[PDB]
Amino acid sequence: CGARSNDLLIKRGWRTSGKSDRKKNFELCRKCGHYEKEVPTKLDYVPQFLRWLTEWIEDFYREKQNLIDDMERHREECTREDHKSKEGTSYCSTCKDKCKKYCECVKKWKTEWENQENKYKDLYEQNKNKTSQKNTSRYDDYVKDFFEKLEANYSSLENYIKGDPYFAEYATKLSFILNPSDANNPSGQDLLGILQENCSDNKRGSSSNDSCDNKNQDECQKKLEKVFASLTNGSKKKWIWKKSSGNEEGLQEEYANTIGLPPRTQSLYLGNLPKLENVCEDVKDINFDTKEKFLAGCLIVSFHEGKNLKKRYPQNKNSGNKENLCKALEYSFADYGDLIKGTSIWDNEYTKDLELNLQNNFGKLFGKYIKKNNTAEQDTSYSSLDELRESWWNTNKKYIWTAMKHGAEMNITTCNDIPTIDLIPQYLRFLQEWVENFCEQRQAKVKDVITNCKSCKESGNKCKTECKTKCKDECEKYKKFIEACGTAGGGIGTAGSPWSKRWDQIYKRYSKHIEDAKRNRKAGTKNCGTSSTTNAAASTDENKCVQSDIDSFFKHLIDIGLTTPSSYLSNVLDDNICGADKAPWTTYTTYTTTEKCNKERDKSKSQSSDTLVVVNVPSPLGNTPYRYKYACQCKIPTNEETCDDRKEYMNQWSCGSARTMKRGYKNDNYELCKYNGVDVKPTTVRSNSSKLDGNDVTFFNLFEQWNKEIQYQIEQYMTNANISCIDNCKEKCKCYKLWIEKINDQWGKQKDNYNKFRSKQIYDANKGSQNKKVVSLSNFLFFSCWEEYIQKYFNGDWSKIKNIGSDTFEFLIKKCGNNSAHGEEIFSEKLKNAEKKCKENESTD
Amino acid sequence: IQMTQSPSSLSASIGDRVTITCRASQDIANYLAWYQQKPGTVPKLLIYAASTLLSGVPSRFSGRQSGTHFTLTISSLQPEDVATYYCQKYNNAPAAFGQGTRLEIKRTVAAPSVFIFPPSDEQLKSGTASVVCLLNNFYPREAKVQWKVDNALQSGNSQESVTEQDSKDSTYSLSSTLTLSKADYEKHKVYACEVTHQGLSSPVTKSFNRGE
Amino acid sequence: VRLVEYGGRVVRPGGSLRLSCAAGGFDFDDYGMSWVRQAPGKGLEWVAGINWNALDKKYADSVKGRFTISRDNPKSSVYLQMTSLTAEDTALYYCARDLRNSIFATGALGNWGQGTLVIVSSASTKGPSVFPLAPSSKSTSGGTAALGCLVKDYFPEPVTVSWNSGALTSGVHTFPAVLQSSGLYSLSSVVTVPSSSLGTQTYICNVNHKPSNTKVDKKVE
Amino acid sequence: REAYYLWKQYNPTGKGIDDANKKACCAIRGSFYDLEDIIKGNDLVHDEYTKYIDSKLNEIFGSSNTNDIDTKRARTDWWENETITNGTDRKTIRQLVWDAMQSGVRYAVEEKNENFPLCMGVEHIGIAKPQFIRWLEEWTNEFCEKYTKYFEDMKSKCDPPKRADTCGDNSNIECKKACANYTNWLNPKRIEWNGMSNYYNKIYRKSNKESEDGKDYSMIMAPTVIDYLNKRCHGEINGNYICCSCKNIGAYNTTSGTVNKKLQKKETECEEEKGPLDLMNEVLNKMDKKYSAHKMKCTEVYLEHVEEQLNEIDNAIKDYKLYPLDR
Repeated sequence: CGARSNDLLIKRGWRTSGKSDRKKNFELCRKCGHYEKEVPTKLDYVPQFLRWLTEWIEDFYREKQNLIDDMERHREECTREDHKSKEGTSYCSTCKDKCKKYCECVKKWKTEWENQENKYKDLYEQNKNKTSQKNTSRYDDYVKDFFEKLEANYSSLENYIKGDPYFAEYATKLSFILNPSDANNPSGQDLLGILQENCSDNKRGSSSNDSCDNKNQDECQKKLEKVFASLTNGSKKKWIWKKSSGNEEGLQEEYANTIGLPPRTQSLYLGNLPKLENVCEDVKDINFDTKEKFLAGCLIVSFHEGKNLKKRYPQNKNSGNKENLCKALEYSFADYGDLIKGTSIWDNEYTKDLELNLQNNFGKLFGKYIKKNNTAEQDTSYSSLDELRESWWNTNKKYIWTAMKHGAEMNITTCNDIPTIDLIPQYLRFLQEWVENFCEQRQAKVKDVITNCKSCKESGNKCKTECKTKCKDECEKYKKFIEACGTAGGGIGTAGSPWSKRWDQIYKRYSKHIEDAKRNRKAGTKNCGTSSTTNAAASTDENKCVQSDIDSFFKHLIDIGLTTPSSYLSNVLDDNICGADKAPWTTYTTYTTTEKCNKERDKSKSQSSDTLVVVNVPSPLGNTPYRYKYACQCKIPTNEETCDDRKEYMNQWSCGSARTMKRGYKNDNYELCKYNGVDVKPTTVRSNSSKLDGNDVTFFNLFEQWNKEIQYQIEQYMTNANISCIDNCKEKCKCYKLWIEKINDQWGKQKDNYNKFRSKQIYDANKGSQNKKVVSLSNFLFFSCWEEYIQKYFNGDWSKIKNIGSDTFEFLIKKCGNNSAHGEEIFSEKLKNAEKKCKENESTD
Repeated sequence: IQMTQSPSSLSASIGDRVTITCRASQDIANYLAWYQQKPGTVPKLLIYAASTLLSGVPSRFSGRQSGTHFTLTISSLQPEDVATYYCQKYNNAPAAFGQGTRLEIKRTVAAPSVFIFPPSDEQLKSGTASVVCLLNNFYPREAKVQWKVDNALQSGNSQESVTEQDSKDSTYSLSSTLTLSKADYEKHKVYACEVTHQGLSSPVTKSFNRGE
Repeated sequence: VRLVEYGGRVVRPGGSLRLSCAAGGFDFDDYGMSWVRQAPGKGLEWVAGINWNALDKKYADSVKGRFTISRDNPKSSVYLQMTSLTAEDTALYYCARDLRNSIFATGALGNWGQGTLVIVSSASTKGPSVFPLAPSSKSTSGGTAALGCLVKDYFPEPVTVSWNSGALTSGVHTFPAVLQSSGLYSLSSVVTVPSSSLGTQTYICNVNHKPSNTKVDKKVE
Repeated sequence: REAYYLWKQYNPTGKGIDDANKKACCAIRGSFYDLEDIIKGNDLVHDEYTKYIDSKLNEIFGSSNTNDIDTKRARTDWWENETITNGTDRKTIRQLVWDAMQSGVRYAVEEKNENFPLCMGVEHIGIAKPQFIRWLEEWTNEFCEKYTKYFEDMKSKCDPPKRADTCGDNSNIECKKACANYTNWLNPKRIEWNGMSNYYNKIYRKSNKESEDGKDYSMIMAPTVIDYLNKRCHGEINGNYICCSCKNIGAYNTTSGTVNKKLQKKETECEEEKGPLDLMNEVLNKMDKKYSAHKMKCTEVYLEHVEEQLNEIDNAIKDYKLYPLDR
């Protein structure tokens, strides 16, 4: 887990294969075992003595033959051209002499071949280790077979012995065979500037301004002197939201199934190369030995990408314009940047081999510099290779961008630079591109709904043939675009799943980044304004400088707001791409209808609530264009159902309800008050006989709950009046005076239920009179208000042991009336004081 | 952030194509809206998102954008499109309006009927000077008025007022009011207004003497 | 769908004034609001803007620190508190809404109010003074002379001027008001008539200064 | 001193070495987060004290040219970031406050001669969920502990004890006590739950720029408050990051999952229930199974109580008013 994603895990690394030759299987071919999350290595069940038959042997092999292979850095240090005057001190007297001795010394490398390899391969000292008195002890029980099969007995088996261990990598040049036949075709220190590049991850408010830190390194560049251009001669279409790129396209393990890989990105030219040496078909050998040689290859590949984008958008995705091609070019440029910096969040067959070869290139060339593994300075060599690659891309990007523009065409009159989009995390760039696609398709699907389905010439008019022919069919096209899974009407973008599902995955990932990037330890400069803030590093060089990595970007992206993809997207999107209906990404429309048709949350159309009235709440990804909930699917909303979006008087109660509903009933047995969101159990099994009836107890509880809640509610909307005071042509024609006229209706229902309940005590108190059992509304409401006092002004109602407040009584009788059996009015007056606005009347002034 | 809108007084005739430019200094990529204001009314938003025509606006309007050059185009100018257009940008901070382009009906050149209305005796009783030169029914709008007090140049003592392009004849009327004290009023004899108009071959003098 | 402003008043320079803007069938809870001022005979100028939840308030550079904007959603109002008013802030102030509900202060102003005059001066609401403009035999140019009266020093809120109780309509070129150095408005209301008609009929110009309730009906020779 | 008195409130009431300690530590976490929000200006309560404290803190951290956002940022990074320099390690104000909390707990534990709990030993305290969410978790935890308390009381006392209810722990007059406690505690909790759920439904998955108040709730993605609390109350309370648990609440005495939809049709929408915590609506409307066993006699004895207590109220109004009638 310490290793970063680019660190190229298990580096057993032949081109999508190895010493146990395989095809594309998984990211053992060729990186990131920590995310692979299984153990892909068996060098460990390699027994510890076979891992000393590796540690003595293969560890020798790699690191110490590397001491004479690659830590024998090269023989390029002759230093012949230039004469030297002063040196200050001489330390390399033994360096080169013991470097040539370092393969000719009888006392360090012949006393590392026929003395130390007497412990490795030519074992003269511990000859083919036989028995140890001052030598290795083995635990033979699992390593005994090695003695016979390698040391001092028969040694003939499959590649089960040799071939998988690194065997011949050290100048093995046996030439005992001659081949006369020809199987050949036709023959054939550093500078370090730092900057403050102003990213514009926006066009709108953006509380604070962005400024990322990048490291130019002019010594890593061509030399100078811009534009020059002439050379030539160098179809997917499905966002692959899939993942773990098993071996085909897809997203890294950590972004798997989470953001979707644009077809443009999976089709870009560089990503379709397993080499940079393959950049030109004509040339068939290594080409990159200098910084300018390496740069020219990137120039070629960028130019060819520009050529491809021209061949694709103008005019096959472009309408003779330039904005579309320009946006695609910007995105491809940023993807090139990520792909060479190694921070890309996607994969295919050629990536993870391109990255290997790219590490080798950025290795040799430019490598020298990098070395300050511990560092100490900051002009200084780039600490780790990855930062060196980042600096190489932060410089040298000008040349790539101009190459891209040349590859397209523009270059003077159709270009009129360096867009800063390459400084935005690839996740956010993918999110923006995917959303722009969705908004394009949505705009297409909404144009015709707006033209047709506005009631007759506006969304609100006579319903007379709302569907002038079938405008509901246009609304249904829009529904099948939003809800279906790509085959029954769904568009390009999502891959087999509804937009709601894909958006949910995007939100999960975005918030994952937000939480991680500031519950972090190391990040960039803040301007504290947000939630999940505890990490050690929030760094900078100058004032207000973010550290340019993903967490720092999500630190500056948070902390100005933008904690959710909705808000970030409303900030960055152009203006009006979402469609003719002015649907903002920040508003949340909770739509609810027949379960998403093709891929199903546990049903289609009959199992649950979501089956037929599907509750899901995205931004205006909604199944109607943000205002045509009623314009589609005809006649305009009634005054009553304009409460359900005005939403100051919500839906909890039904039959006896501040809350706009009912269930009946109209008989003796048994009209009842129902709560919305819970179902009364009409089972009379709850009860017993000859007492309060089975339905009577559930009624009494529902009624007393109604009483208390609706009294609280009417006080909230009357004294507070939801604002004071008091409280269309106002808010008090619709949504008010609309439930007041409901309360009367359903206090009447509740008055009917309770006078008829005392009449079910003509069914129950004729059994139990006169306790009257249950007491009438007057007396019960009296008791209810008195309990309301005794409970929360008298330290728990059970303090009713002593009732006297001794001067509260005047207030209490004023609020609650005297002489109980008079408590009908304690509620009726609150309805006769459900007035003074409706009343209304006049009003006074 | 500024919004340079030009031209400022574009003229045209019914049936012409009218183009208005609203160069934006910074990048606003398409957060620009166009507003039309007739004299004495509230503005009306015609186009937002720099191209999206607002519903109910006649389709003869259009808006397009090139980088930071936004252009509003009236394909067929109609007599009810004579107004001022403002091109307010609304991307982030100052949401500032444009300078304002005022369309006018283009007609044949005319000549102001110059007048030299002198002060009145009871205005003298009041004690100031109310010398007024009148330019009537002239066109085009550009016209210069000068004051000669006994053939001496005047500056900072006259004031200018202009009527809007009159609807029935597309002509302008101008009034120059020259104000002086009693002292420097009777300190001089002859008051003249000089009219310099493109439709006049030569500047026209209209003068009087206080004793006249 | 219905915005009205209150608070238009004549204030002393450096004083303070609070404008208010109501809202109608408009759901004044998730739409940004803006205040835009237009000086007399000038171009519009954005002044203030407030977000839907009033967490984002932006001001024009000129009116900054001197201007404060605020909402009150339950009352469905938006207010602009103005302090240290200068003589240059005299303008017709409109309140406008975004036509799109969003999370930003500034946006395309779709619906506008009628606006309120916020004339700023140190004047005293002094009534008008009418002065006649006699014609001459010289003014008989092309068989056409002109008759006029100028209203002088009639601050504030310019005046309606008619001719012969509105009998004359052709040729009546009533020039717009103008703020001279004294801080008092003035204008003229000339009218062109056939010079032959001079001395034949009678001409009276009628001025109505509502703020001072002044009615002057002057016959001109 | 707040931590000291808070520990004194929780721990000596029940000597469970973990349960009391873990509950006290969760309460102290909540109090510390509330203190942090008072400093940062995010607090939802402007009472007689915090209103003036908030205003004058704005004064202290403000300036002439500082707007509200700048002032809030100044308070936030004065608290969170190390705006104090000391001869000791790089302690930030948050760390100093938490160390003070720990010291108070140590004082209380020393006085009781107990052992300092392992929880409260954590040096760094995680992020604070938004104040409303923290209060929602507190409400749920308190509701569930008091629900188990009251329902076990009514179970073993009113509705038939293990000893033949007619000969149970009740003479039909103290069973009234248990049912009274349950019904009276339940009634306000229903209104409170309705209010909190209605606020959650308008607050979840909102950034700073979208939420009605300026604070962000991006971290809370859950369609309904019940689903959120299902994710949250899923575990057993420990002291860190899980300050609530819900066992056997509502209707049945098992945990997640008693009946999964994995075997019939994916998925199971809880998630995860801790009792089909939809039962929160049923339990608050007294429609759960557990109460339905007790519904009958609870209601009848409630009516008897209403009757007699009303025969008392009618003669007490006339008692102490003494102007209208008897007593």
